[PDB]
Amino acid sequence: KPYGCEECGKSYRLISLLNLHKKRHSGEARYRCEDCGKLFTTSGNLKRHQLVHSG
Ligand SMILES: [Zn+2]
Ligand SMILES: [Zn+2]
Repeated sequence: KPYGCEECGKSYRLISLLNLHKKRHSGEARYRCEDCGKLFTTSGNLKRHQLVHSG
């Protein structure tokens, strides 16, 4: 199933593929939003984004 970037709209074959695509945009992919699966290199950037799901 085409796994595409919600952000830029490129579909990948694998999740890890798109995961590395998502990693590519931020350099590296550390944390993810435990809800929507957005990768943040900063847990605080993440946190603020986590708080929009529970804020
Ligand atoms: Zn992207
Ligand atoms: Zn999120």
